[PDB]
Amino acid sequence: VNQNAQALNTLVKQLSSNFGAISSVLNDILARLDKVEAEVQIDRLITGR
Amino acid sequence: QCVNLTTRTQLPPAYTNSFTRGVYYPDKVFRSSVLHSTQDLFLPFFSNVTWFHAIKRFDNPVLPFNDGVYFASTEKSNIIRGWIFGTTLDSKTQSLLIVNNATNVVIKVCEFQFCNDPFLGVYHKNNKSWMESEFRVYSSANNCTFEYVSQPFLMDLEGKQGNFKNLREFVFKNIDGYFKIYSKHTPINLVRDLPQGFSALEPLVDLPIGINITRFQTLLALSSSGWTAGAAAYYVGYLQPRTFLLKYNENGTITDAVDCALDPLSETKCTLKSFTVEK
Amino acid sequence: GIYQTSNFRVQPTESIVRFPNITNLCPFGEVFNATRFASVYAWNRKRISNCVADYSVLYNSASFSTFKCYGVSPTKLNDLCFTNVYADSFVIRGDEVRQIAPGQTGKIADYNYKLPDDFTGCVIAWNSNNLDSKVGGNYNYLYRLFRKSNLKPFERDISTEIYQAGSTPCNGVEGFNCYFPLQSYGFQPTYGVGYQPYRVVVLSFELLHAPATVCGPKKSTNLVKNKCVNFNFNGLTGTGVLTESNKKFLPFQQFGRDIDDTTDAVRDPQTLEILDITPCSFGGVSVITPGTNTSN
Ligand SMILES: *[C@@H]1O[C@H](CO)[C@@H](O)[C@H](O)[C@H]1NC(C)=O
Ligand SMILES: *[C@@H]1O[C@H](CO)[C@@H](O)[C@H](O)[C@H]1NC(C)=O
Ligand SMILES: *[C@@H]1O[C@H](CO)[C@@H](O)[C@H](O)[C@H]1NC(C)=O
Ligand SMILES: *[C@@H]1O[C@H](CO)[C@@H](O)[C@H](O)[C@H]1NC(C)=O
Ligand SMILES: *[C@@H]1O[C@H](CO)[C@@H](O)[C@H](O)[C@H]1NC(C)=O
Ligand SMILES: *[C@@H]1O[C@H](CO)[C@@H](O)[C@H](O)[C@H]1NC(C)=O
Ligand SMILES: *[C@@H]1O[C@H](CO)[C@@H](O)[C@H](O)[C@H]1NC(C)=O
Ligand SMILES: *[C@@H]1O[C@H](CO)[C@@H](O)[C@H](O)[C@H]1NC(C)=O
Repeated sequence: VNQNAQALNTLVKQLSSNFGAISSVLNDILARLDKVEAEVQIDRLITGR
Repeated sequence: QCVNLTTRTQLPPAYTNSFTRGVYYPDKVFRSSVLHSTQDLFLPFFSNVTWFHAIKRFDNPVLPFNDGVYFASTEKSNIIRGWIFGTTLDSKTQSLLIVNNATNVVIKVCEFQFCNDPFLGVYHKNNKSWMESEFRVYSSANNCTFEYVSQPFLMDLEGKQGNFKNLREFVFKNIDGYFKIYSKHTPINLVRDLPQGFSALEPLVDLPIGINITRFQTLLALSSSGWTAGAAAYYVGYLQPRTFLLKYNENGTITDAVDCALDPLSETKCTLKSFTVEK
Repeated sequence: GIYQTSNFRVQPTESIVRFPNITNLCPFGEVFNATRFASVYAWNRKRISNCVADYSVLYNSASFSTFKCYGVSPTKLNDLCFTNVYADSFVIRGDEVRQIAPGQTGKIADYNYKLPDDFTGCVIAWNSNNLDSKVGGNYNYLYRLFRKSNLKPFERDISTEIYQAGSTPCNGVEGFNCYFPLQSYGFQPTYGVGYQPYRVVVLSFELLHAPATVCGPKKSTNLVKNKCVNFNFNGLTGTGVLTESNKKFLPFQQFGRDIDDTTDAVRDPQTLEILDITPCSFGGVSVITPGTNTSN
């Protein structure tokens, strides 16, 4: 049981890493930059996740 | 308005061990019943702490400032009244002044032409009065960068209790050009020891200052050579960057901590993110 | 058999835009129209707080020449509340207007003003030949021509020490390989583009550490409960249902992450109520069917 619950927590905390981007919340970066320049940042997050 | 003063019992520093003191909330956001691990400036556990007295005896030298400092002072009648902070303290560089008037503390970020031996002169008078006509702190205030007045708290300024009930703590982080104050007070019935046990340190205020400080000294009430001041003591600890495991409680108070660099056992505690380790 | 398809979700219903209470306008205009602008070495510093700033007037106006925002988009710059705002004001020659960029190289960009790589603010420049050029030369402005060690971002250097170009000791007011740290700008109307003076202002800012105070259009609506809505409490957009919680915040607490990273129960502006957040119900629909050959 510990090993399986160990994976999820390691999986969940990965949702709070810049992965090289300028933030770690999509709603943040979506409401903080225009359309044309957000894709380059969002790309780094997707490949990371 | 400057009068020199050397009516001191010249003594070398005394030392003590800072067991589990100097834990303050790192950030404003809230968490509960979780073990967050963070690294920041703190006071490392179990470190030598400089000791000075105050009553005859008069400890008020000038001590350096760097990467913050943890000032704590047991007190009866809380003779301490203020601090100074600055690089030159001669109306040359911006200087910081925190005068805690019985009425309220006013923050004066103004260049100040201080005295060589400044102190709050509150007149030794022994007729149930302490009338103050000795404003022996500075001489000139050409310009003021900032000004503020706090809540008008009137704290007790008398008493000779057998056990020093009052125990006030502070800490002064000066980073990113913002000044920070975290404080807590607790009645204590022990007599001497820097108390053993644990506590927290809530914030009170943060200031935008943008000034360079490397030196500081406390200020307190007091004639010059002659006074009736009760027993008072204050310890000074120098901060250092470290890493901690902070165990919040369901209430939301920081209940306990573990250092990440003290000894190998504590380092394994830091790695496993647990307060206990099986064999 | 049974097959798993096209997970469903609850749709949201309405919006919530509860911002803090409206105060006055920010006095940036008099900053961007000051009698005099400080020189580059001792660039003037101004702090912005306790005001409401509408960026439409600043942006839509043709009153500026070159405009560029780095960490934000100026289009929706009027919908994020800032903890603080810095108004840094100085005048330089138009030649080095590219040195303002973070991570740039140049005498101004190395010696007397530096920026971090992650400078989140916006930078504005505006030509100022007509008033800042003097028919005899606007030599009021100097600059740190030489510095012993290039300064870190946002540290002003004010010393007038005579430069040491060599290891030989520098002596007197002037000496061997000794030079004044400052050299005066010449600004006359005869100058062409790049040579004429410029009024340049930069507006950095900082995020979320304390409850912000500068905002734009407020349009707070209500605190509807138990409704799938779009909440925008201060610039933290999110969805879910807002409930009352027996949770307690100390007088300096919002933004309860409360497990790992999720903006769980949070207080509100306009008032003081410790709310709670839970995302709307979710699940994955699945279809159980017999063979289509048999029945449908
Ligand atoms: C630190 O305090 C101990 C006593 O606890 C003493 O033996 C030691 O010499 C002190 N070291 C310093 C830094 O003076
Ligand atoms: C604080 O005390 C000093 C010395 O008596 C006095 O000059 C000053 O005006 C006082 N300030 C306030 C806030 O009462
Ligand atoms: C104080 O500083 C200001 C600049 O901030 C300066 O103009 C003034 O001359 C200084 N001294 C006086 C007399 O206020
Ligand atoms: C503060 O002053 C000290 C002593 O003059 C100097 O060494 C140091 O560079 C200064 N630091 C800042 C941040 O100005
Ligand atoms: C924590 O909260 C509970 C319920 O309000 C209360 O009974 C208890 O005394 C609190 N403890 C602390 C540490 O304040
Ligand atoms: C402050 O907010 C309250 C509640 O929304 C409102 O009733 C009051 O009129 C507001 N005052 C100001 C300064 O706008
Ligand atoms: C300065 O004042 C003029 C008055 O015509 C105005 O057009 C201009 O926008 C102002 N500049 C700023 C942004 O302060
Ligand atoms: C239809 O297909 C199923 C298998 O999916 C088979 O068992 C059945 O005999 C077939 N014939 C009918 C009843 O349509």
